[PDB]
Amino acid sequence: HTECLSQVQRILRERFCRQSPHSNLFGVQVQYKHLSELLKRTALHGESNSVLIIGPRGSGKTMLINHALKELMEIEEVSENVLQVHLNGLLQINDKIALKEITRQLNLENVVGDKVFGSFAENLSFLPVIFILDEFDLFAHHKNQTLLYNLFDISQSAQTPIAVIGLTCRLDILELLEKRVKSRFSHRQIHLMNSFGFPQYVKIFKEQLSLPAEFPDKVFAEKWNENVQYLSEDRSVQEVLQKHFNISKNLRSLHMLLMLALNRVTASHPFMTAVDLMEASQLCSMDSKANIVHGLSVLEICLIIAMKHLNDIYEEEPFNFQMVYNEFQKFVQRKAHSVYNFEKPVVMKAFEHLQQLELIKPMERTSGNSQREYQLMKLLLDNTQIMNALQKYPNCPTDVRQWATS
Amino acid sequence: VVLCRESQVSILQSLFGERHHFSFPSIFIYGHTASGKTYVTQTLLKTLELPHVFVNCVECFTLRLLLEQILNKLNHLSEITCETFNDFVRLFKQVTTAENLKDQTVYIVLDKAEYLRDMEANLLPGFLRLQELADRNVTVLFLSEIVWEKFRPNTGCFEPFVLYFPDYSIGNLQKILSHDHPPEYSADFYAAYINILLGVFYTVCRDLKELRHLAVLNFPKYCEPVVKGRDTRKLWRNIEPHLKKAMQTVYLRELPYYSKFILIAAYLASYNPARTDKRFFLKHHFPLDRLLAILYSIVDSRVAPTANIFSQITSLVTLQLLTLVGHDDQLDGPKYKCTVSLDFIRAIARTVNFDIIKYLYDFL
Amino acid sequence: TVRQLESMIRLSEAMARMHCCDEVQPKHVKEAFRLLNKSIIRVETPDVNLRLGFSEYCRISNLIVLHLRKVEELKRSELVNWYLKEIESEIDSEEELINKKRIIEKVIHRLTHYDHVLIELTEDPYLVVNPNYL
Ligand SMILES: Nc1ncnc2c1ncn2[C@@H]1O[C@H](COP(=O)(O)OP(=O)(O)OP(O)(O)=S)[C@@H](O)[C@H]1O
Ligand SMILES: Nc1ncnc2c1ncn2[C@@H]1O[C@H](COP(=O)(O)OP(=O)(O)OP(O)(O)=S)[C@@H](O)[C@H]1O
Ligand SMILES: [Mg+2]
Ligand SMILES: [Mg+2]
Repeated sequence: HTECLSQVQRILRERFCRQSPHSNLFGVQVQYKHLSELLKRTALHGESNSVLIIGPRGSGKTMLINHALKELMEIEEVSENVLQVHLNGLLQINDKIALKEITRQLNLENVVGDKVFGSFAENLSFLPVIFILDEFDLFAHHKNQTLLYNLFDISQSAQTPIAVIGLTCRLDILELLEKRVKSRFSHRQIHLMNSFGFPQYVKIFKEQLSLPAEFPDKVFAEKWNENVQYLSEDRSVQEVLQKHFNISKNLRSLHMLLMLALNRVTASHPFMTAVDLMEASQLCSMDSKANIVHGLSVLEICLIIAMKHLNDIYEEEPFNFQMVYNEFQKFVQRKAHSVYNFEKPVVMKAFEHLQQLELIKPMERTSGNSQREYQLMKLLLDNTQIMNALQKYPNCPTDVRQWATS
Repeated sequence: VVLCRESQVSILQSLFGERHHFSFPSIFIYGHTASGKTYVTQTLLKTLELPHVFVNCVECFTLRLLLEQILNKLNHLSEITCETFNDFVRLFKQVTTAENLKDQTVYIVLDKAEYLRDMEANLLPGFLRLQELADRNVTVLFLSEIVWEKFRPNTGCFEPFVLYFPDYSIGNLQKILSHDHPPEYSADFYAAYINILLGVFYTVCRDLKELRHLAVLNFPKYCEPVVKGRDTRKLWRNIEPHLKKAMQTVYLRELPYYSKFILIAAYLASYNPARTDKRFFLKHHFPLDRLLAILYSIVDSRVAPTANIFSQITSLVTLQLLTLVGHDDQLDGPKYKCTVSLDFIRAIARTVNFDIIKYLYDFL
Repeated sequence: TVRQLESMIRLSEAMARMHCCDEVQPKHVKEAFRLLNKSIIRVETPDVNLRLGFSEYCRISNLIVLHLRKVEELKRSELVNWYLKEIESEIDSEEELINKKRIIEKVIHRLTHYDHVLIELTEDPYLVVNPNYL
């Protein structure tokens, strides 16, 4: 009953949100085998190597390293001799901070010293330790790439064994390095691509939403497996998966969609439904611009229609407030006695509000020399978007609609 | 209390689950100005009695102030000063080990997040992936009016869950406005007030705060006629002109002699091309010298070049009526522009008995 | 200029001659005023949602606003009854009467809830004119 739902909710939330390690690996057998073999070579012997892993963000770059480390550290007492250092390009943005983090992680601050002294020969002269470098591309943007060059030098030296691992999303990481470090860099690269077909993606989805064998209740787990297997071949679920697979093959988006689907699981509906997946996909695939347009007012709609008319008459040219005001006046003057008797300040405030929502952006920004009036403004919307949004507008009057059609 | 807000409340309650449970690393909430994001989120957090820190991005205009305020408020919930993001992460790991912070989700409420993209490049990616770095059951919320499309960094980061707060309607606004009726009169009286007010001003003013402010301002004149002695026609007839007078300001809430001539000459110089200058001033057929020549032409009396006119020029520059364009060190070829509205210059011309329209080349 | 005034007088005289009336009436002047005003003219006005023409829509709106403003110095059913009394000279069948009832109900509802020119005040609600319609 309720306890089983709470437990399965906790387990799946841990699986998706925190991305807890799992024994299941997809299409990465050769890459993981190579990486584990080289890690074992670097650990059981004094040899040093340098490897870079390239892949799109959200493709489980960290998972391969974590699984390999969990597999190989606990082999023998080598982990006692093995030391690991983790560096992220976001937290450590300066070489001083990187050096401080390296010293603190090694518990050598007592040996090296506590003060802010810039000397690093305490470690350099003394220098198996493994290095993990998250966002390796950021380190290449430092002033002189001193840390990377020193790491490559000590890797190429015959003093101590050092393993260097870097993570990069850019495919041009080879040209972001200087000639010296590129020459001293051992050209070991591993590429993480989603090289699998749609049926394999369906298998991945079926396995991911499958309860583990360690769940207490076994008959409920078997019924859940039957439900997910039955939901696997449903053509609506397949259509949603096909759409999301056409959009992107990254597993992070699939995890997000599965998490959002599981949110609508209550006591009255212990097992999911294809309509739940349809609702989740619909919620995940809405455009923000149309939503913003829907929440506007009548005056803003009229101003936007005038803006579209300006863009149509003057092909791809900027504009200001005065022309828009003049042609809005033209529109309200052609009509005999429509209730739109508004003064200048309210229209000016409406234009300011529209500019605040960042639907209109200035060109070659300057202030003081040019007022808000007589300022070159441009629209950031498409005509078809305006037509579609106006079609779904709840209470659009006939007059403004016909003006828009004109 | 919240009215007509039950779908989002239920969604958030389902998302939160239990205290020991985990949740999304980042949720991005966007909506309109009067959507009530702050009200709804803070009322929900107070009702659920959860550990939450409320932070204003505007007040914390510096990174050190932001981090120190967050850490100090968290410590008060459970002096500390930090300078760098890595030190902040380490201290956050140190401070979150409290028993009250052991098996509970930590919520960091941020509002007016539109300024975060202008603070630092890596601050937003660091905040987005806080749950991975800290690994301490931490959730961060965002409140903004700009869509997520403009918050995306160039390198790409962990995508937050996007959420939208629904826009209000006639019935929704009427319910909200009629909830807080004055106790000194009937509910139907205030309901009729809200009805007529909505029928008048919904076309332009959809802001709940502004419409409520207008109602508060105009209610005493609504209630005067009945005090003077349920007459709908009487009330509407007595009250209609005041409503028209009020709608004139929805969002709104004597120079010296030679100064007027300087101002009109500056306007003429700004809005008249130089090619037509002699056509308007030469008896037979912008830089400072052009202004001087035009001023000498306009004034019927011979004006001496006393330093006081230069002082008037500089004072007019100070009063933001004339804008200096050229370099400040270049006070031999200065450039000026006039920022006075056409109606203002027409009004000031009338008090002088001068017809500026006859000299404006654009109108001719 | 005065030439247009003479043309207006001639148009009024032509309207008077058309109807075989020995005297000129202001209705001719009102008819000619539109034709003098229109200038640029489209091929055909688009339909308005059963569809009704834009000119007829404006005609109904003008008539109803004029009557309400005149009465200011009403009720929904009473105003509908007046309209049916006034349009009696044109309807010749029951089907036309029910069609006119449908049209007037739709027009009143549309003006109340979309154009905001008519304001409802609390089955027979009072109707008042938005004070900014001329
Ligand atoms: N071959 C794989 N085997 C198992 N899980 C995978 C695999 N590839 C991707 N994933 C999953 O994809 C999800 C998203 O990957 P992430 O771990 O967020 O990306 P990452 O490895 O952290 O890389 P970055 O650049 O640091 S964000 C995780 O839940 C992984 O478990
Ligand atoms: N759903 C609601 N129920 C009840 N009162 C509401 C609701 N939404 C807004 N209000 C009231 O309207 C006031 C103004 O709304 P705000 O909270 O300022 O809007 P907002 O969405 O927070 O936008 P910002 O961030 O302040 S610019 C609130 O202080 C509440 O008193
Ligand atoms: Mg990672
Ligand atoms: Mg707020």
